[PDB]
Amino acid sequence: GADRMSKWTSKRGPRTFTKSRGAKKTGIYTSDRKFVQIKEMVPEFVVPDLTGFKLKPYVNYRAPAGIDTPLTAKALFQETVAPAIEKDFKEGTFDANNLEKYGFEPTQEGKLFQLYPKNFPR
Amino acid sequence: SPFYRYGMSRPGSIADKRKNPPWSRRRPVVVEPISDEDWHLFCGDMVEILEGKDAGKQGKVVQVVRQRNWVVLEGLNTHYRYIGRTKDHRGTMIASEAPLLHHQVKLVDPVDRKPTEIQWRFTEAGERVRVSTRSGRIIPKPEFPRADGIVPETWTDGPKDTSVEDALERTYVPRLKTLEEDVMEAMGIQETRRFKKVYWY
Amino acid sequence: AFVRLTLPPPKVVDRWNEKRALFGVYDNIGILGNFEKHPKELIKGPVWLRGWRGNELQRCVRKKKFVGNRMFIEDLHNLNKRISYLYKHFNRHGKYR
Amino acid sequence: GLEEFFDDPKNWGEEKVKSGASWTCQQLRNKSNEDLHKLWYVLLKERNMLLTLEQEAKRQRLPMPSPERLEKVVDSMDNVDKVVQEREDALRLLQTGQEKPRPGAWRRDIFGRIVWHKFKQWPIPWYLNKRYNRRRFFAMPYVDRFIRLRIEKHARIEARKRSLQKKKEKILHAKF
Amino acid sequence: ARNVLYPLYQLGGPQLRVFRTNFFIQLVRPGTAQPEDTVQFRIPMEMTRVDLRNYLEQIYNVPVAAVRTRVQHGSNRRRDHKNVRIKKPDYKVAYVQLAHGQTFTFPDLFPEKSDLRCPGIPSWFGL
Amino acid sequence: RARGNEYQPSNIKRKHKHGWVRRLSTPAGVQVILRRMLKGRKSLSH
RNA sequence: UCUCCAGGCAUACGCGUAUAACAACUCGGAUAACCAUUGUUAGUUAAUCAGACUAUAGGCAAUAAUCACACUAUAAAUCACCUAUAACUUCUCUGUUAACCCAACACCGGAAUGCCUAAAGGAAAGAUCCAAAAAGAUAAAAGGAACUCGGCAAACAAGAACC
RNA sequence: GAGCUACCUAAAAACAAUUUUAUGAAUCAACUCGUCUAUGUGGCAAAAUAGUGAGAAGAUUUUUAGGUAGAGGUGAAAAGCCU
RNA sequence: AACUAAUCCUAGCCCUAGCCCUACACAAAUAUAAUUAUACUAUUAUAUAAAUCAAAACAUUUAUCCUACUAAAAGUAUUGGAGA
Ligand SMILES: [Mg+2]
Ligand SMILES: [Mg+2]
Ligand SMILES: [Mg+2]
Ligand SMILES: [Mg+2]
Ligand SMILES: [Mg+2]
Ligand SMILES: [Mg+2]
Ligand SMILES: [Mg+2]
Ligand SMILES: [Mg+2]
Ligand SMILES: [Mg+2]
Ligand SMILES: [Mg+2]
Ligand SMILES: [Mg+2]
Ligand SMILES: [Mg+2]
Ligand SMILES: [Mg+2]
Ligand SMILES: [Mg+2]
Ligand SMILES: [Mg+2]
Ligand SMILES: [Mg+2]
Ligand SMILES: [Mg+2]
Ligand SMILES: [Mg+2]
Ligand SMILES: [Mg+2]
Ligand SMILES: [Mg+2]
Ligand SMILES: [Mg+2]
Ligand SMILES: [Mg+2]
Ligand SMILES: [Mg+2]
Ligand SMILES: [Mg+2]
Ligand SMILES: [Mg+2]
Ligand SMILES: [Mg+2]
Ligand SMILES: [Mg+2]
Ligand SMILES: [Mg+2]
Repeated sequence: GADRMSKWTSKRGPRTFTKSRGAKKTGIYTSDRKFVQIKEMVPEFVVPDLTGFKLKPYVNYRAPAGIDTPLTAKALFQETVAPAIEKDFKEGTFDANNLEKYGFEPTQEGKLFQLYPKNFPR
Repeated sequence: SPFYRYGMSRPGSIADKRKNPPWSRRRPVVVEPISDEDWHLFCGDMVEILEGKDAGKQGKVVQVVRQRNWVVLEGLNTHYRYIGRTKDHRGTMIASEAPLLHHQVKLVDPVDRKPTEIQWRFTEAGERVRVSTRSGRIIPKPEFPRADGIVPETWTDGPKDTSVEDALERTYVPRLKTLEEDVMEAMGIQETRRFKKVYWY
Repeated sequence: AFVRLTLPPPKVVDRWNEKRALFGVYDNIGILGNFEKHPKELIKGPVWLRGWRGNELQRCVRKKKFVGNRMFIEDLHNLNKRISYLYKHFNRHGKYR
Repeated sequence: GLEEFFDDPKNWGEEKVKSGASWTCQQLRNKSNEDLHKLWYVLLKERNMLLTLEQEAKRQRLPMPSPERLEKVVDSMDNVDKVVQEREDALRLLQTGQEKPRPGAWRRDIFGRIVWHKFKQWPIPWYLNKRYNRRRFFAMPYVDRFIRLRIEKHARIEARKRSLQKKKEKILHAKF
Repeated sequence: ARNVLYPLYQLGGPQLRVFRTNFFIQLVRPGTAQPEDTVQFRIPMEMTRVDLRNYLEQIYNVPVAAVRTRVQHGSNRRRDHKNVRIKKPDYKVAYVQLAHGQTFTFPDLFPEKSDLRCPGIPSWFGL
Repeated sequence: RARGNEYQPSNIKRKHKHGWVRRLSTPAGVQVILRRMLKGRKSLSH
């Protein structure tokens, strides 16, 4: 006579059955049955100063919208990296080994913000 | 849903909810397919009624239901109905338009009003322009007021609307940095600790 | 019994469309063509019954030979069961022995 | 303060509230990262006030004034989110060449299907993790029959669909 | 943030910072009678009471003294025209008590502010 | 005695006897799941 | 306010919004009133009640319980403490409503433990009439098993003996 | 398919008052069972209700979780029981 | 002199022909009592198909089931309680 179709949650079942509703953990449980919160595990909101800011939620109807051009890897490379290499190549002071000079990173290890595997949230 | 029927009233309106309930299973309406490129009638145009009770007259197009191949003409193909009826009051008689199919009207040459067939063609820029087969001329795209009722030119900014000049200001400087990295630098936050190794699998 | 209360819409048949006009052409391909082609080769239909005829038991067994190895599991299970039913009817039942 | 969870006191009780257009993606692209970070919170506080008003209208059983305001804000926040994502996506390609931020693989499950598996973060390597080892990424031979049955079932659905389209065209050509 | 991965933390790791927030809340009028300091909120199911404290103090500059939360079961009793149950979503309610003796009360939104003797004959006729 | 009441409900028993982990424990139970997937059942297990 | 009746309040297991207000009067309650029905809005707040809760390696145990004293008995009977190693200030998450569960039903049925026995919880008669037959209770002159397969059932009896 | 029932494993629980003694003793509640009669028979109930009866510190009764599966299991043997 | 009813046409489907496939579906969650962000405790189909049934019972035996190009040689040579 049990309901097979409704979702299985902790409001159901006996006392000893418990599970989470999706909130992230913020601490650890030791022996002696004591909870110990960790400060670094609690998310911190980075809020900017909004004094003197000119932008608002809405825009005027008379503002012309622009043709859509999604950014691509090619476009970013040309705007930022291409000019410096071109000047150095003309001078002849360019080599493959020193690509790091132009901003290339060999590996993501050591960086606080790693691009793969991502180690930070939105 | 396959059993949805498109009608005069706007989709999502109170009347539309009443006519198309979830449990309605009426026969489909058979509609000839017309390509998006080939469609050549737009709101604000002037057309001529080839046949019907009001055959021979000309009017302005006020609505277009693409799904049904419908074109609605102001003050034509008309019948009479009371509006605002209540339990006591009769209401006020008005004249109601009825939709006409696309093949039942023809576009009118602007220079001298007369039915004309048209062909799409490319200009120097390649933007498509309607061209009349007879007495070749370009029929310009008409201008129609926005449905929502907004008039851009007369629009006046409110307290929470950004000015046009502010909206178009360009402040982006391309660089190989994430949004997270930039914000920390500007705000002055300093962190030196690093995550221990984690195994992904 | 209940009957229609209105006449059904009329049926209009075109007797001179292309399919009807040219029916029969090339049925004499052999005799008038030096016998390079047999008229049976002009037939369109299932692979296992082009230019052939048989009773239901024969049709079932012939279908299995031609396309039995390219069939779906459940369709083949039903075909095999039909064969055995027809085998027992035609070989064990009937008025005449 | 809490007063920011409500509209300007003057507007309370009004039937309409004038509002502008929502931000388009192209306009946002011109702005810098720092500007976008601030713009996010400006939109966020507008969103909370609109959600607050919507619930209160239901409690009092009245129409919500100018409901189209909510849709504009939600659209704007979506465009901000993708614009930031586009910049990150391009930068990741240049530095690593990977098309996804999260590691994964193509694997076969115990039912005979091919699925993309997203990895998780662990403190220890896989060969020492006894909870992970109980998970099976292979199919045994009794599954082969069901693989064929799935393929045939999918074949029947496709045949019926194409047949129906051909019959519908016959009706259209007759009518027109 | 919701629907995102958090970096795993181990001894000696950095602080966890979310620069753009995915949580949206709404202020609700109490159904019952509550003390003057208390306020009610509807919050996403993934939010903790700790998160609500930081959310209000930093985004809205509001001092908070205590927080309590509960999960409300949504009804799954109504059926559609095919006799299939309709589920009202479960949601989370938060009670916040202000600090420093400050007081709050829900504002008053929506403050408001023919001729009997000749029956049946049209009067149009002048004859 | 009066019959008709043989179902004495218990969630721990129900999940252990007919649950997801129980079905996957043996090859016969895995084939139970495959049949219900091919039929299209909305409920594969308790 | 009056007349009468006498298993109630909590926890466990189970159930899953049946909970509360307003509005409806179609369907549901085997009839009305009223809702247990329909729609809309609301609700159950815990470092103490309840659940989950990962430092490591060694060394070692003769003597029940029952008011545990006396006292025997027989069925022979609930981690601690030490030795070294390591760490060196903490509150998040989940349960909490109800006239409720298993029996096709608002079923005279079945359902564990603690406290208590009316201070808690309830209503046998829709209106009227006073026939036969049927069911249940109480009273009966004189007689006292003559009844019946049989003292079955009932009794102001509830006792004795033998195979 | 052992959430009913048969038997077993582990962890738990209940037994007033009175007479005997020192107990598968006695009287008799709770609780467990079901002798006899009437009512009921599409019943309140696919085995009940009303009375009347047997045991009630033990081979006692009860709760929670686990085990044995059909050529089989379980059985103080009724060819009983296994939704 | 009308109640209960009755009239309707298209939603889709069926059998062939043709052709391999490359469909493997935002974020997040799930093998734990699935759909619960992190260690405890390891993980693994199957020895020959049988019987009903026909032989008017039944015991050796019983087409297809247990697939290998169409048409013919041919229901021929052969096998069989030499019988089905
Ligand atoms: Mg049942
Ligand atoms: Mg109620
Ligand atoms: Mg009412
Ligand atoms: Mg209700
Ligand atoms: Mg709580
Ligand atoms: Mg506690
Ligand atoms: Mg543990
Ligand atoms: Mg309670
Ligand atoms: Mg019953
Ligand atoms: Mg009944
Ligand atoms: Mg009382
Ligand atoms: Mg009476
Ligand atoms: Mg008497
Ligand atoms: Mg007498
Ligand atoms: Mg006698
Ligand atoms: Mg006699
Ligand atoms: Mg007697
Ligand atoms: Mg059992
Ligand atoms: Mg039991
Ligand atoms: Mg006693
Ligand atoms: Mg018994
Ligand atoms: Mg006795
Ligand atoms: Mg006794
Ligand atoms: Mg005794
Ligand atoms: Mg015997
Ligand atoms: Mg016998
Ligand atoms: Mg049975
Ligand atoms: Mg035989």
